[PDB]
Amino acid sequence: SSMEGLAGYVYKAASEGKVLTLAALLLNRSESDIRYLLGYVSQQGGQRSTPLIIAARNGHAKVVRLLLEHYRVQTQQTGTVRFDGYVIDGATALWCAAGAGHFEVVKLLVSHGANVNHTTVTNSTPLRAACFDGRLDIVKYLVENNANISIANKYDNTCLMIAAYKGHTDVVRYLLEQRADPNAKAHCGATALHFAAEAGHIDIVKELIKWRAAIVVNGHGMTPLKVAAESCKADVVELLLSHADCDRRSRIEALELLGASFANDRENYDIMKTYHYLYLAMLERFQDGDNILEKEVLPPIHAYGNRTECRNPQELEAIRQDRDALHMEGLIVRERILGADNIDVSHPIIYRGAVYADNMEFEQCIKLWLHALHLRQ
Amino acid sequence: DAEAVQKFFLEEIQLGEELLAQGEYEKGVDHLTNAIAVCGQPQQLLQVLQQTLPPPVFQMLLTKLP
Amino acid sequence: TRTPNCNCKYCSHPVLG
Ligand SMILES: [Zn+2]
Ligand SMILES: [Zn+2]
Repeated sequence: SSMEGLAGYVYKAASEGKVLTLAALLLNRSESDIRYLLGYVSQQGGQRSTPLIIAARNGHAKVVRLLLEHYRVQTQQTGTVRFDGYVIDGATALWCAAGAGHFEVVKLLVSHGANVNHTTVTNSTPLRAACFDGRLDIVKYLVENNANISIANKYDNTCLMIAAYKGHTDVVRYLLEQRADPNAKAHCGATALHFAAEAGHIDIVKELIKWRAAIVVNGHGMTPLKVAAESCKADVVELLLSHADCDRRSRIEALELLGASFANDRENYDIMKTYHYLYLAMLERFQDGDNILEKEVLPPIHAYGNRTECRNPQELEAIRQDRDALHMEGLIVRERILGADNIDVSHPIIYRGAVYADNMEFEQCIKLWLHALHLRQ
Repeated sequence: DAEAVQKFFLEEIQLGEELLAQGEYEKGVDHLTNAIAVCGQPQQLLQVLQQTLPPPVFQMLLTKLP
Repeated sequence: TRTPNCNCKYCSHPVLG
């Protein structure tokens, strides 16, 4: 029908910003025709969008003002959008505005009575989109107009967690001030502290510790200290060790994991730190000859050269200068501390294999890749 | 002819839009008047233009009323 | 290339969401 093409014209006008031609196309219509043309879900570029939500997405605030003031377009009409590569089903205009960072459109929608806590199919509130993008102005304006900071999403991810993972320190501080629970756990038991420790954002860790966050072990069996050690975040490891009264086994575990992770991380490769942390943990294992904290080593792994992990300071000093042995020791310690739990520990193995292949030592590369594949099954 | 009238109204509004955006305010006001005169009742049209336009171009447009 | 709905490195979600 020609009304469908006219709805296409209206959608193009709203999606580009032309307020005058939009009012021209919407002029002297009937409320029936108004509702039809403004509720017609289109489909341009893998996005199913009604004129209001495409306008709010593209940040054309005067268009949204026309729609909200001269007409009364339904404020909770939903569609499907695309942010970079992600597809988002069940999004409202306010959510798209809060995500794309159009503070003017956010205010226009909130003032005219939009559901501030409307959720996505992934159960994402617009407050969570704002915390993702880091727009503290939008976060503040939403919270002021009674947006619920507690609403988690599909996988029980809060606004605090996504704010801590992305690094928006000021938004994290604001949320913590607004009585946001720092000990909120995700579906797997991970807190915002785990996410902040992985990314290395140390200021977020400082703020979370200031608000008395708790070091909980997630379902993967990892303290935030273990998360920081595994990710070669030495600053976070030192901070968490200083604040928490970690027992000697946890501290030695963290030191050994941090040292081992420095041996096969492409970004943080540092053999001297590897040996330093491994040797420090060994020394503290042998601090008291009458109370030696022995290490329950795993059986020899053929791909790692059938080598057994060093069990005393002499065995570790023996490989102080053997760079290859230190690589293999890092892999062994990573597998001993993490392999039991449900963790994909295969990536540094593949990296060490790739380096050995770059140096044309094909046999060891193939051994390492075979072991990684055997671990995956 | 109703087809020609509707297409002319839309055309003049688009021409307005672009000319106003470029900076040629007077020719845009001319095309806006071309559209308004062929409008059955530009009541809400003038009311919208009251907000979606700077004051001076609105004064020029109202001086272009007849 | 991780899921945006869960910021846990140790989960195993099907990318996408
Ligand atoms: Zn997890
Ligand atoms: Zn998860």
